[PDB]
Amino acid sequence: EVQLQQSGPELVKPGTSVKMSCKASGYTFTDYYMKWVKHSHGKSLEWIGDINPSNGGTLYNQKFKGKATLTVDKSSSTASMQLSRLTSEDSAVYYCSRGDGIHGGFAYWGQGTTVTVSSAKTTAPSVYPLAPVCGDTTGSSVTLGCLVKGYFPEPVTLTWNSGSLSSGVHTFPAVLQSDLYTLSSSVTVTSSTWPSQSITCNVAHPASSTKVDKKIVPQV
Amino acid sequence: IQMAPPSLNVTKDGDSYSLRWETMKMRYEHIDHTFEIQYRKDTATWKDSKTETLQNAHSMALPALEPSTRYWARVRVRTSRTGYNGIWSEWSEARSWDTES
Amino acid sequence: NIVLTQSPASLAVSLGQRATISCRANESVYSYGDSFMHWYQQKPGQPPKLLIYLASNLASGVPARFSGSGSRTDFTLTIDPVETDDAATYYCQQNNEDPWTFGGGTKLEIKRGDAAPTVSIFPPSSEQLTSGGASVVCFLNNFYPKDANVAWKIDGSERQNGVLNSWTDQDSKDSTYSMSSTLTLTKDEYERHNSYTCEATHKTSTSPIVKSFNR
Ligand SMILES: *[C@@H]1O[C@H](CO)[C@@H](O)[C@H](O)[C@H]1NC(C)=O
Repeated sequence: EVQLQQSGPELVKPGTSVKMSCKASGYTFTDYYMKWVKHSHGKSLEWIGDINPSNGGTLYNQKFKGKATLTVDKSSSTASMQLSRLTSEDSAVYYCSRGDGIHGGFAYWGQGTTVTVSSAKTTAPSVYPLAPVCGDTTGSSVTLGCLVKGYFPEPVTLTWNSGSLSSGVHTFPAVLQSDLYTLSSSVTVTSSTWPSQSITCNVAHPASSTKVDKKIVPQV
Repeated sequence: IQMAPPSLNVTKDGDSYSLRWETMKMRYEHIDHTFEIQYRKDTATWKDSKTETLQNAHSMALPALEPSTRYWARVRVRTSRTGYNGIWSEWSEARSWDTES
Repeated sequence: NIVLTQSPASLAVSLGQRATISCRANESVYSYGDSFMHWYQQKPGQPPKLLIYLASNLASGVPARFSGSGSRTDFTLTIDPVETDDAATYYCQQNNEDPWTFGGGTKLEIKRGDAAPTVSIFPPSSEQLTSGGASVVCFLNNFYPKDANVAWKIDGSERQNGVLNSWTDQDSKDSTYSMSSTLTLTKDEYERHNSYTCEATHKTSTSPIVKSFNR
């Protein structure tokens, strides 16, 4: 299995520059090119440039010439890319991919990095348990919720019971309101199990270096 | 389309020489760059000299050489993939040097 | 600069049926014997994965449902029969002459039997409240088609202000959609009333699915 571990999420103020990375493994690092791609929000992909990890060779898309610089470090098999003169429009997801040469393309992809360019301030989220109210329809399966609001930037990792419980969950896309994000998540279990066994909601905001757990308890 | 003549230069270390060269654009990953390398002595001529080929490389160590002498060298490239080849480029400009006595 | 064009931008094909997507290039992509056109599947939240390489080759791991063919400028990615796992956006990317490029994408949505929304209602929590905040959430899960319409009723009177709902991407198993509508109020505005009702209108029934609560 080929592995492309990319760096974590970034919030950057306009005019400055980020420097994400991407550690490879599962094949000889120097045997293939590392290609980068800008997956802007809700759109198609954009090639940025490739690099021959062997001799540091480099080739760029011109639309990104002078903005992005591709680097490599063999000893630690990591390919890093730098973006300067950052601006609102640079906000997007950036992937590192590995090439093949038998077809010349993006054979293996990393999960991607989310860079947010904005002067808004990081803001810890607020997790509010959402429990059922007295009497539900004809319960068999009951649905619970967990509301995460007023946070910034993105993203926010939200799991159910350390993720052990993951079937019947529905984390919705976050909406931005007055430079503050909001999102919800509904898990649905069976009544036989709740409040039988506990059901904790695990929220996480890398940016604000925060993590919270809310055990869902029935209203009084 | 045909590539531009690569750029040659000669470097020394102690007394072991080496030919180094680069092209205009970096090769695509799904395409090899085949290089023809040849070097001789002011005395002989190109025609009468062996041209050893290489692929996707930018350098070549040189065998021991006769002290106190003036050599020459040129390179040229072609774009190849799955056996199909490209137009051999014009020879690199002849670079020469004078072996240390 | 070879400019790829994917047709159609989106299409709704029924389970078990057939799906073909076309990608036409400004100029040719063939040379050195091969056509440097590759396809890709990208699932929401998921990076792209290599589907077909060098025009007709299936990537290690792709299902026998996936097939690709085309030559100089016109290419067609065919999925037959269409599955749920296949609900994603598809891309073609040319690699003949840099700059490498991708198409605009084609998002297909698996078609299937209709499904009614499962409405759930949640009042503002004691936590949010303790800080002048009052948000009511209403979940509408696992429905199809994706045209579910909501409307909120506070003690009878309708409500348009402060309603912000989100839609999720078509599920990869039941092909059902889901959305959450969240109405936010001032803690005062909230304690000034009694019954909070959330109602959903779906092709499922001309009869609105209503769910409400009393403090
Ligand atoms: C179509 O591709 C060409 C090369 O064939 C490129 O010059 C052109 O910009 C593209 N079309 C338009 C309207 O730009």
